[PDB]
Formats: sequence, C-alpha cells, structure tokens
Amino acid sequence: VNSFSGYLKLTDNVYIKNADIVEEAKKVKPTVVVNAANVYLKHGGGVAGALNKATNNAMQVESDDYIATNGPLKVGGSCVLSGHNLAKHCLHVVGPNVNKGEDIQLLKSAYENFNQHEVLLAPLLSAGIFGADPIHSLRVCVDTVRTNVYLAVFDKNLYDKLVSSFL
Ligand SMILES: C[C@H]1C[C@@H](C(=O)O)N1C(=O)c1cc(O)nc2ccc(F)cc12
Repeated sequence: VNSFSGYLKLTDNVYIKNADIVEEAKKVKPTVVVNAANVYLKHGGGVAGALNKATNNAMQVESDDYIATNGPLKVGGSCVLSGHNLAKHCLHVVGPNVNKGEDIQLLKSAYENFNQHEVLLAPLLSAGIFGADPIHSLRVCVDTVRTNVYLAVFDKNLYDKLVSSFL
C-alpha cells in the first residue's frame, strides 16, 4: 500500500491521473519524482521548468554543479539528484526531443531508467514541449517499465484522450 490517490489503473504496474506533477509531488512526497530533463539539466520550461520553479531554483543550482563535474547526460540517460521539497530524490531522465531531431527509438532507453526504482511519480517522457506523441509515449511506458509508475498528466483533454485510446 502506498499514498497515491485517485489514479486509474492501466496495467499491473502503470497508473495514470490528471494532475499537476508539482502539486502531486508536494502532497505525496514520493521517494522518486521523474523530471523531463535535457542533457544539460537546463530546467527552463515544461515539466522541468515547473519542478525547478517549485524548488525556488535549488534544483537548477544543484544541476549546474552536477554538469560542471560530470558533463552532459546522454539522450536516453538519467541521473539521480535531490528531490528538494518535492520528493526524496529526483530522477532526471532525458527523453528524445523531436523538436531537436533526436531518434524516437531512444524513448524506450529513457523509460528503462525507471526500472531502477521500485515506485515513481512521473510525467510522460518526450511529451509536451519535447514534441513526441503522448499516446506513443504511454505505449512505450507500459511496454518498458516493470516497476510501479504513477503518471501525472497535466492537461485534462490529453488525459481523456490517453485513457479513451488505451489498448
Ligand atoms: C507531460 C506532458 C504531457 C503533457 C501533460 O502532462 O498534459 N505534458 C506537459 O508537460 C504539459 C502540457 C500542458 O499543456 N500544460 C502543462 C502545464 C504544466 C506542466 F508542468 C506540464 C504541462
């Protein structure tokens, strides 16, 4: 038993809700919140900008130190950093950005990072400003993640489309 509420169950291990991941994180304090990161951990907009804003820019300060030490992430890769006031940990995961021409097949590699964590609150990778089809992203999530994932979908119209079209 865990503290996530109001989720619709899609499969044995994947759950989905219409929610703001920031507010969802603020209430649940999950062990892991997933950020929709880029390779530079520049959290300017989308999910990353909202998560970072909710940390009063502490996420960005920590991220800049990480990059100065380690260099950029790989597309499809991830790193674990602090969850600040939102979660114990933040798993920064880089899905391919279609608006940068990155290969969509890397989306499966991106979701594989979730399997290193027993339970996660997450957005749909490569959705939103990353330009992928959220329905495809949901399919890859279901077919790749084996750990327990709670997906927060900000837009109510998209949420309804994702549920109604789910196979
Ligand atoms: C994860 C992808 C799918 C879509 C969604 O969750 O609905 N995403 C967003 O990043 C997003 C979109 C949108 O229209 N408003 C948003 C408002 C706040 C926020 F933090 C994210 C969004």
